[PDB]
Amino acid sequence: TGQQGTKFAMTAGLPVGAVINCCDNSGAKNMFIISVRGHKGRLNRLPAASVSDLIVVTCKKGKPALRKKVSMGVVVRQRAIWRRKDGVVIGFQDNAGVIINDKGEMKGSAITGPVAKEAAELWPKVASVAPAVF
Amino acid sequence: SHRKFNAPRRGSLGFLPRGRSHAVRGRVRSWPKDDASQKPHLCAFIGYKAGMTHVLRDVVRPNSRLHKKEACEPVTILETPPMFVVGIIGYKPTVEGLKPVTTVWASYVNEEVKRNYYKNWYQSKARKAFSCLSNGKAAEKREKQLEELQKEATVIRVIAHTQSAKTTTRGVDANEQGAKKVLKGNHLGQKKAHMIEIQINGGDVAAKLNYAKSILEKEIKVADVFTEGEQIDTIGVGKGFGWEGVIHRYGTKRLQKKTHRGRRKVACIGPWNPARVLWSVARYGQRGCHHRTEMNKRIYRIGAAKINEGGSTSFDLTKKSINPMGGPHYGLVKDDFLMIKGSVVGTVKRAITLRKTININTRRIATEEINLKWIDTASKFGHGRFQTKEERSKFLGKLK
Amino acid sequence: TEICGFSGHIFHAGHGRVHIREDKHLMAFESRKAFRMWERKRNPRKIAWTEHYRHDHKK
RNA sequence: GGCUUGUGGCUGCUAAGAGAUCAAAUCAACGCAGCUUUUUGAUUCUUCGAUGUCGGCUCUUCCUAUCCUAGUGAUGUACAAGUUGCUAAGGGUCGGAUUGUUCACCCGUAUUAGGGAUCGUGAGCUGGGUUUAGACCGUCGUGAGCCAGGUUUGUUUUAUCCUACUGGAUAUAGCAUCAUGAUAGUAGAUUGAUUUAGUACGAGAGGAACUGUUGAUUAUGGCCUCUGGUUAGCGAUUAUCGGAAACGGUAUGUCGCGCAGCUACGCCGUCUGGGAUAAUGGCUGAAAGCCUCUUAAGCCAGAAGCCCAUCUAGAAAGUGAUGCACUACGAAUAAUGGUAACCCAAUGUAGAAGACAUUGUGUGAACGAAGGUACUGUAAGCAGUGGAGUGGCACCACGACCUGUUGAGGUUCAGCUUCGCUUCUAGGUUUC
RNA sequence: GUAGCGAAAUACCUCGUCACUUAAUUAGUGACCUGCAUGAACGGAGCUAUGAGGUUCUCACUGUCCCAAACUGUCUCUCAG
RNA sequence: AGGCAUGAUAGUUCAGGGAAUUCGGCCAAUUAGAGCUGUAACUUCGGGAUAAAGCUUGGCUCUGAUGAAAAUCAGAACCGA
RNA sequence: GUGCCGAAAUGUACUAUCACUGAUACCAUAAAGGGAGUCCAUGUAU
RNA sequence: GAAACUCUGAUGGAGGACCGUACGGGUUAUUGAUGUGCAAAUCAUUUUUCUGAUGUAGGUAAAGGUGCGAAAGACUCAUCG
Repeated sequence: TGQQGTKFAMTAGLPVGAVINCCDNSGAKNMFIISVRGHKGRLNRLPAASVSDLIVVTCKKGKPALRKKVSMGVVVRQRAIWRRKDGVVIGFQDNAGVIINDKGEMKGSAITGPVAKEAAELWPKVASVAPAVF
Repeated sequence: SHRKFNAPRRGSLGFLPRGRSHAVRGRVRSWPKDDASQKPHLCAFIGYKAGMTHVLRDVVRPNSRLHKKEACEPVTILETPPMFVVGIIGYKPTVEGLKPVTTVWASYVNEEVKRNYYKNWYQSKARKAFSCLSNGKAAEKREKQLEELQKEATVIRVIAHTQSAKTTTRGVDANEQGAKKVLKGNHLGQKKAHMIEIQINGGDVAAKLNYAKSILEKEIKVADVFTEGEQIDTIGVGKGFGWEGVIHRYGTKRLQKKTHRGRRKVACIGPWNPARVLWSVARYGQRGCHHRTEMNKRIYRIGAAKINEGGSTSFDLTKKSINPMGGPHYGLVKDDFLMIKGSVVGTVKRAITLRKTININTRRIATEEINLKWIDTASKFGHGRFQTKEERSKFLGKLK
Repeated sequence: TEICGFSGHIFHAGHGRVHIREDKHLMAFESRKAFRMWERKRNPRKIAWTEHYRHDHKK
């Protein structure tokens, strides 16, 4: 709901059951991703998140309060390379996401590590608190 | 359902049969409907595919995310030498189809055109073709035939061929009158010209026979057929790959690893009844070398070719030639060219016939501002560090 | 134009790649050759073909 | 499989009432009449000198009794979400957990139907189940043994034949180029956000739409500029062998980087308007001095559907243009020898063989040169007030390595580009 | 039918009921016991060690898979016999 | 003798994910030798145990200890991808 | 059985029919129930 | 240590112990290759055992409603309820 915008078709790096790190201090060490939100059916195709994708996750390792529940993530760093239309090709050192509520407000206070450009350019609340955008 | 699952069809059904085309150039199926009125204005034109670069455009789209931002875009570059009109045809309308009402020819004919009517030029002693040189028959005959085209023929098309061009042999120094002259080939090899015919979409028929007779025995250039910002259809034969398996040809899912007699196949050809393999089923055969059209290819810039200022853009104030330093599989490109946006069908060295698009876009990408900041001229073998030779001496002036 | 992290050469737009490091380094690279030698923590002061070699190696 | 349709599934006719009031917006009893072969029965016509038997995987096509998309009508239709009728099968209809499952049932997503083709599909696979011989448990039996009771280990053969299909050739009534285009196929389909708009409508809560812009998913055709994958070209290195090094072998060597080529995880295109219809809505207008879309003549508007436009193949549709070569109106019908090709020789724009393409006195090939271009990464050998040190003579021995010569040396079309008379280029058989 | 054991390699009804295991479990583990048809040398309960034995989960690692692709050796292709 | 497309079979390698494939991690990948640390529940006290989990390993110039011994073990410099 | 395939009258005389529909025993299917479609028609009233 | 004895290190080399070689003995998996085979039971990779209830050679004993059987109705010259 709190996207304001859309993607530009990057290379998708994170198929289902890709466990990734969580940037936020909410208390999710990891995030086993279940499905991407806004994805159509196709026979034998695993649905695959890139950056700036509203994803369904379970926190697997973290606080006992959070885990063994379904939650909405969003992907921030991808590791797998992708081509911006500018011409530059960019990847990060690690896969990482952050948890959000149903409204599209960020649950944790602040980000550890960098964020991608189109994650900030799309989602305002992740841009509003991040140490560096790239 | 009975299939047990739903999944789209593998492969298109409209591009059958997937086999070889023996056309050397892009055979045009259908020309655009004549507006009528206006001017006849030629339509189609041949260009050889020279190679490919990319370019850094600066974009102006209102109400999009790339408003006033740079955008890297691949660009094919077709070389187009200026081609020579020879003949002129009519076509009468009949109940069966369009049937021809005779071709008129020019006064003389260049020996590039004579190559077409032999398979063995090197054997031929006589080399007697187009013996229309006789004075009595040719002069009287054309004015009879040009009268018959006004009477019957509605549609008029202009026969035209590519300039192979002329040169001097080996170590004779050129630009001298005693030296024997001879046909230089293309970047491919060939001296035999690609003859086409080109429909003239100018109203009145009679009006056309002013224009198509004015243009006759004169070279056409690209700058008075296409213009920058035009959407163009590229017609040509694609890239030959020989025989192919069922997996790579139609793009099917291959089987389990545990299969006896291997997994690179479609498993069920068909059902018990009907007792027969269907045309629709995927199967082993030819891949590539297929004749294709493709629609709505933009042309970014049109060339000309000592200043060699063609490669460079408005900015920078440094002049760069279009050929990347080091020239692969082609040649330099010392002719008129076309920076076409994106891919074009076929390999390097292939004759692509261009054509004006049959019906008009209303899409805003069609009527966009082109504005190139800067173009690549780095070598393609393989990673290129220097755009120009000039950069080299400055970067590493002292060597050995 | 972007100057590289490893090697220290120029290269122009629509080439190479970028690896965004932890601790927010935007390091551009010439090729996979330059990227791969960085990834194994090798010095440009020892590898001969590079340009950051040839400053401190006196040419 | 066939016949049959009790049973299963689907649909009519009638209304006795539910539905606040009111049978027919929507449900529908008690009854009555049908359709279907996607359930299971019933039967024993075919098959016992054998049609390989369940499910899943993979690919095709077909049916509509339509869930979505296209277009329409009803309403207890204000909006939105719904319930429901009609035309429509072009396109779409899914990722997973347990189970041999079909089926079922949950988690999750782009809203979400069900079927047929020998219960499609075993010389296409798999063999989990079912259904042999080993073995165990439980009930039954004096016992051998039994058990739609459970559990575990248990061999899946052959295409080289004829058709079918896929691509590619060859014979005819010259040789070659350029065209026509009967016929056959056909491709784009969906969707988010934004604008219209917090507007219409509504007491409020909430909350649309045509059109335009702008992205995405999926399918499809094409491409290699970049990026990623791959890579006997260079470098490094283990054991051993060539007296040492050099340069090599062997372990189909190991590691590092890697042009070209292919390839996707990359990149580009998918524009666009007709005609006649299906449902249905209208106009004029009788039958029926009123009234009616025709239930009459005539006219208009009208679907992702059908046919055209576009795109793929194409004259054994045995065709045609150009070059050479040897005997009569019309309209209504409630009216007037010598060419040439092929062999051959290369080449690649291509290729299983054929074929296709280009050249054959020309930088065509082979070699060579480029402050042309690439890849590797500083050759060997020599020199050094270089070098942890050890040993000897009165500064010389041995020394991984480092500095200099040295972005050096090696490789660079084999499918890379420029120009160079350095070197080389011959024969054979039919065809009208 | 004592002691143990008990929807078990035995439990048809049955995917029994309630926890743990999972985002999701007809599987796995632990309890309850109306044991269709458990039970003591017809041997009962037990698992330290051993097992090319049966079965469930976690970490590591992977072309099994998303989704295929490239290269290499011998054959398949052509010719002679 | 000549070709090198497709396919079968035996092999190296594969971005990002890491069993989502499948009846089932079948297959392959990871691990690995030695030296120095360090080793749990449970146990028939023998085992478990190479449990698990860490580190080091080259080349070259030396030094020292134990033997008779031309061997073997310990320690330190310096060197580069 | 008699338009043509197909041998034999698209025969003469007399009534019905517009529907993506109908068409010759056994026979290769269709019902209950509807229709100001059209033709023929029973009894009454104005 | 008052005693009965029990702490540390070496010595020693026991065990139907363990890892692991073969032209040794077996034959688990890939349900790989082959299945018009090299073969009327083979080949490759993987796997099990390897001083013993071990393997193996020659001579010799047991014969068809019999023999022999660490027992599968196994084997008794490609033949066995």
